[PDB]
Amino acid sequence: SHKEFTKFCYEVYNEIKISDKEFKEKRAALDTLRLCLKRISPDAELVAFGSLESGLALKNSDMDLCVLMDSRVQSDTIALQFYEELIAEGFEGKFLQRARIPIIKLTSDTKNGFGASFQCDIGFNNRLAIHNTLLLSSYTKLDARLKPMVLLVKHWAKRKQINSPYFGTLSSYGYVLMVLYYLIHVIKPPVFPNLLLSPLKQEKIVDGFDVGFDDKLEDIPPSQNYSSLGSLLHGFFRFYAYKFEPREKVVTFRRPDGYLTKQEKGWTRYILAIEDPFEISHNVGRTVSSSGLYRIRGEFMAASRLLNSRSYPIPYDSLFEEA
Ligand SMILES: Nc1nc2c(ncn2[C@@H]2O[C@H](COP(=O)(O)OP(=O)(O)OP(=O)(O)O)[C@@H](O)[C@H]2O)c(=O)[nH]1
Ligand SMILES: [Mg+2]
Repeated sequence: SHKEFTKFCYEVYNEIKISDKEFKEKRAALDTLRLCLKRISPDAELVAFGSLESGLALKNSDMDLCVLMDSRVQSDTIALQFYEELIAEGFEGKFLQRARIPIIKLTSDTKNGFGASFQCDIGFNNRLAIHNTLLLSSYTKLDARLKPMVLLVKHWAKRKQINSPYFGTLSSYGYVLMVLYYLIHVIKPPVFPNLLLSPLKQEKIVDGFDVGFDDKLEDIPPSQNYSSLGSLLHGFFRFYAYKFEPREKVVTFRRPDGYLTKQEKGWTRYILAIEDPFEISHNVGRTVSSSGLYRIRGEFMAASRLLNSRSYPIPYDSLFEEA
């Protein structure tokens, strides 16, 4: 069945998704930050990537921006100028540089009225993140069930304290890939095809990596999987609870059958292995510790048990209760 659970899922979905109102304030915030960039560099562009761009944002969403420019112009100099304009415009934040990568972290806004806790990260020529976001955007457009599924999983993972990359668990991006991987390579019939392995896929190389995938989305047949949202979620919790073998396997988008061992990859951290679809050298689950993985797995199991439970009524609410 899953009829009541599905109904419940859409109810929570409508409560947790970014309201149209907040979306518009974030968009106005973007226009403001672009005006400040025009004052410093007329030829640079400021693009949004990540969850706001792909439509996978919860309420109180952070903003992820990227500055594009001529590669022959050094990003640290324009970054510092952009930072000084932002301070002068009444934004508060930090300017930092890990290795050769400059980053601005905006933490507040004191004048333009976008919040006392306005959070916004700004990178420089982070072209790979843009492409990651193009991929997720295209899937989101491809099946309407992806968006609610992702948000519910994100919301679940926050409530269970298993969404902390700094404390031994997994990033939200990591959970998006686990979902997508399930929808492409596990569920039968598949919900989505692998756009990177499409025969129609055209190679496009950016910063050393191949970011090509099939984006002629209107030519793709709709899914032959008719599962309800509730059923997809249960399938997803079931798979990572009982079927997926984190000790030996890699979540991957580069194999026709989704099979990849850690040994082929040389991934002896790699407690949990998720191969970024484009940046294949990057293990998205590298933040996941031993105890972190134990808790992630246990929560997957507990979510399965709950949806499989025989005691009626099933306390669906306890899926989003704090651990
Ligand atoms: N977190 C994360 N993001 C990456 C990574 N590599 C590229 N990115 C890009 O950076 C974006 C950061 O998005 P997140 O902050 O993880 O997603 P989010 O919805 O804002 O996270 P929450 O607000 O906690 O729900 C992703 O959407 C990717 O496009 C990575 O290794 N980890
Ligand atoms: Mg983010």
